[PDB]
Amino acid sequence: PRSLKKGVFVDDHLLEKVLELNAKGEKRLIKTWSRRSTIVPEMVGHTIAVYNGKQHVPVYITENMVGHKLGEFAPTRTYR
Amino acid sequence: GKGDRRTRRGKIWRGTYGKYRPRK
Amino acid sequence: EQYYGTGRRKEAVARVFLRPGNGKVTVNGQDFNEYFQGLVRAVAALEPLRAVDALGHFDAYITVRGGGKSGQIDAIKLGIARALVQYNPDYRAKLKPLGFLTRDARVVERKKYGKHKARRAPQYSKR
Amino acid sequence: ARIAGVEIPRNKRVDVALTYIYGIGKARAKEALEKTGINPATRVKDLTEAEVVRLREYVENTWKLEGELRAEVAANIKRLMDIGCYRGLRHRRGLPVRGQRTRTNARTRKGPRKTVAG
Amino acid sequence: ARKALIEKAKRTPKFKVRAYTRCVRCGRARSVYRFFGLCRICLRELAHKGQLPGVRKASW
Amino acid sequence: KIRIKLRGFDHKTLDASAQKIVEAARRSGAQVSGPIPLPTRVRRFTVIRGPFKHKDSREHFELRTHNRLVDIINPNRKTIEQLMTLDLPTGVEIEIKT
Amino acid sequence: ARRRRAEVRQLQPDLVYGDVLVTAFINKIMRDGKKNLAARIFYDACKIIQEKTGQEPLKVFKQAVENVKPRMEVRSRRVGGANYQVPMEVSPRRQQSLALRWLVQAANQRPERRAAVRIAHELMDAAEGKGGAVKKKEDVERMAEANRAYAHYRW
RNA sequence: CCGGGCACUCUAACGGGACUGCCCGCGAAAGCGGGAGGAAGGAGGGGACGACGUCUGGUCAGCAUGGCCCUUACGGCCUGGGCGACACACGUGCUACAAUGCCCACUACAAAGCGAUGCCACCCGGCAACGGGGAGCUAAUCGCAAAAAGGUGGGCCCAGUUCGGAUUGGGGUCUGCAACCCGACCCCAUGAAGCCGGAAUCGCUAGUAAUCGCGGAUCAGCCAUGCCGCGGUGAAUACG
Ligand SMILES: [K+]
Ligand SMILES: [K+]
Ligand SMILES: [K+]
Ligand SMILES: [K+]
Ligand SMILES: [K+]
Ligand SMILES: [K+]
Ligand SMILES: [Mg+2]
Ligand SMILES: [Mg+2]
Ligand SMILES: [Mg+2]
Ligand SMILES: [Mg+2]
Ligand SMILES: [Mg+2]
Ligand SMILES: [Mg+2]
Ligand SMILES: [Mg+2]
Ligand SMILES: [Mg+2]
Ligand SMILES: [Mg+2]
Ligand SMILES: [Mg+2]
Ligand SMILES: [Mg+2]
Ligand SMILES: [Mg+2]
Ligand SMILES: [Mg+2]
Ligand SMILES: [Mg+2]
Ligand SMILES: [Mg+2]
Ligand SMILES: [Mg+2]
Ligand SMILES: [Mg+2]
Ligand SMILES: [Mg+2]
Ligand SMILES: [Mg+2]
Ligand SMILES: [Mg+2]
Ligand SMILES: [Mg+2]
Ligand SMILES: [Mg+2]
Ligand SMILES: [Mg+2]
Ligand SMILES: [Mg+2]
Ligand SMILES: [Mg+2]
Ligand SMILES: [Mg+2]
Ligand SMILES: [Mg+2]
Ligand SMILES: [Mg+2]
Ligand SMILES: [Mg+2]
Ligand SMILES: [Mg+2]
Ligand SMILES: [Mg+2]
Ligand SMILES: [Zn+2]
Repeated sequence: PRSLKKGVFVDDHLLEKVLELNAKGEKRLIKTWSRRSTIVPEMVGHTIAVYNGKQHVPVYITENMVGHKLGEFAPTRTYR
Repeated sequence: GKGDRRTRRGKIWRGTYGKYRPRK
Repeated sequence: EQYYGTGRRKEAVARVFLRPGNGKVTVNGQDFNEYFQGLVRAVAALEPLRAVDALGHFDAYITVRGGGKSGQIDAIKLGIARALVQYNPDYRAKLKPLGFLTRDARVVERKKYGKHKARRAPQYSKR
Repeated sequence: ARIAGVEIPRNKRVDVALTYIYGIGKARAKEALEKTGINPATRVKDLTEAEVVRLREYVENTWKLEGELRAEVAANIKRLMDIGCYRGLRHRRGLPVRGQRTRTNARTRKGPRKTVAG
Repeated sequence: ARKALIEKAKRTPKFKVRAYTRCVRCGRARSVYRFFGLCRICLRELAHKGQLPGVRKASW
Repeated sequence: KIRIKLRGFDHKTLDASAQKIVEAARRSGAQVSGPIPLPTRVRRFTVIRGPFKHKDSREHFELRTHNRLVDIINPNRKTIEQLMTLDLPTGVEIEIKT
Repeated sequence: ARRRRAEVRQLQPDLVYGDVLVTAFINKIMRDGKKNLAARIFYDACKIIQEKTGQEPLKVFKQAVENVKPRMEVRSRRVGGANYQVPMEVSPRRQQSLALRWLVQAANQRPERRAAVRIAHELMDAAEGKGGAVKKKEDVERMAEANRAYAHYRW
């Protein structure tokens, strides 16, 4: 039952980065400190290292992952 | 009771308005 | 011609005007039993009249504001007694033993800090 | 009578009876009796075969109900877990998914209370 | 009240939301009454000295 | 028809400095309907006594704004003579309209 | 009440029967401080006392109350290392209190669906000498005098 | 609502009033018991107010301050995470387990408070949160605003239910650069435990307890069921 609003939010740090890749190719990974950014279709197929507060986690992104934030795929806490 | 979001009293307690507690 | 009293209970005021007549009572333009009635206590308001055997002698026009309807009932009860006294002072000696002319000084007690409401203390365990 | 799958409500007000339909609460029942022009006050045993046919007609396919509903929910959770979502984890170990304190309470999600030494 | 944190006053907080009030006297963060600009402790002290005009002890 | 609103933290100062306006406007002017009290605006501040814990201490303070009315009929130009500026009061604030 | 003797509250008379005992019963029926609903219950009950019994509900009420009053009760006492159940008389005030209380409780123990019916039926049954209230009364009076041997611990 | 008028209500400044003053009885006296008159008696009710000192009580993390210690870091800036972890244990509370009740519709009575990058009447769109438009208000004059329990009418008929709303799926609104971790609110679906709670244990003596709503401080928003206030209805019992 989540919500954001009209005018969906994506941080412009990597927003231009991913399409900069898409222009000339795929390349390898990425490093992003912004987990507050929504996932958009142009990101599919890439790989994004997301900061969990400690390290960068190599999150591979698929078609069914669209719309979730990156941070959902990078759990911050270590349990048992 | 006062904990039901979908009831008049639920709205009054929660202090909000809506479909189940109109503003007239 | 006309006789007046005020009376108050629990932060409620009522202007009571006694005008000789049929005995039909009006409160805020409504009938007496329009305002009350659904309130069992209501009739008590007219107790002073029944004490001096007035009733259908005087009519009454009453303004009422403040408190809740029960306090309004008691305030009315005073006002009727006061106006009644202003009419005939000799009524006092009859009216006084019933204490209708006594104002009720009981008021909601202030909430105090550290308590829950004004008296009720927060519970504890100690273990 | 038999409406929207294998469930039969009986002998009480049609709205309240329609509540016993899986995907149907009070709102959708009110609405269904509204658009079908059936008095909600009547008992189910007093429903005309015509009325029942109309009710069934509407309710059956307007909203997704019962088994298909359950399947859809299960598929949603399964999706949540398959993608490796956080919600997926919370569903996986059976903890509150809506961001509530697990230190105390969170019992209904965690089930019965399993005590150890301290 | 750490001295670097008194960087609180900023014409450029960089965001309106990052702007938080502090006690203009002692530098307290929490319990800051907006009306006086003070915190609660300072509020009571100065109130007791009589340096807050109109402020009196309340009883009823 | 000159609207006046007198506000202050001291009921003594207000009440006393109002009757100065009234008496000044009596000789040079109309009947001067005189000060109408108006309600007080009371602002409360509740604060814990101690610097640390002890949540049950409190002792709140109040800051109250008293008001006054005036409102002289017949805005005579002869009235503004004793009126305009002659005053004792310090912590009184005055509002004026037509 | 360590200092004073704690004088008893006088209750305002009934608005109908002009009886203080009635008012007391009304108060015992009262819940969360709703007096109106209480009066509703009791008076409806009174109107149910007729067209069942031809008598006046007041009489039925007072006689029931009179039948529920315990003449003896048992209070505990600590003596020489044990706790004995000591029989002894019941002051009229406490008789009234226990009577009314028991009437209400027994009433709410009844199967009947709505309040006024419950109070009415209990009132009647107790008036003719049966029902939960009278059961309480007889149970108590049985407890005392079963303990008769301890009557010299009276105090 | 208009003219009109300070009589009443109210508002807020000053002042009167209650002192065992008067009567009976007891007493050496102070005072005690009762009665009259009185709005109120024997401290009328409630606050503020807390002695010499005690606990080497609490706080150097609100502030101040002696001593000690770090001074390319024990100082400083930022992004992100954490203070929100969960096999468990305790405290304080909230909502309940229903018919003296729950729901829907209509209708009535309050006090204290807040309001200019504010409260937001009224109109339109939206099931609604809310959005668009927009009057008034430096506010006893406009707004928050609906008070709720209550009353009248109707539905439910004793069942885990038209009780109870946790949990979860989905779709949205608002604040904010930004709601994954970790906001609140709306709508649909979901509809858990819970049938009055073991040993044990808490509050309150009168407008008190119980119960019902209302406001405020902090704050963009809010995890407020907390705190501090306000009034409505209004008990039981105290032998000792
Ligand atoms: K469970
Ligand atoms: K002993
Ligand atoms: K006093
Ligand atoms: K010390
Ligand atoms: K209980
Ligand atoms: K309740
Ligand atoms: Mg949108
Ligand atoms: Mg419910
Ligand atoms: Mg209260
Ligand atoms: Mg269903
Ligand atoms: Mg958590
Ligand atoms: Mg410092
Ligand atoms: Mg902030
Ligand atoms: Mg702050
Ligand atoms: Mg104290
Ligand atoms: Mg003694
Ligand atoms: Mg019993
Ligand atoms: Mg006058
Ligand atoms: Mg003193
Ligand atoms: Mg913390
Ligand atoms: Mg663990
Ligand atoms: Mg382990
Ligand atoms: Mg503990
Ligand atoms: Mg309005
Ligand atoms: Mg509309
Ligand atoms: Mg006006
Ligand atoms: Mg009804
Ligand atoms: Mg009914
Ligand atoms: Mg249900
Ligand atoms: Mg069960
Ligand atoms: Mg049951
Ligand atoms: Mg157990
Ligand atoms: Mg026990
Ligand atoms: Mg006491
Ligand atoms: Mg707030
Ligand atoms: Mg939360
Ligand atoms: Mg609140
Ligand atoms: Zn400070």
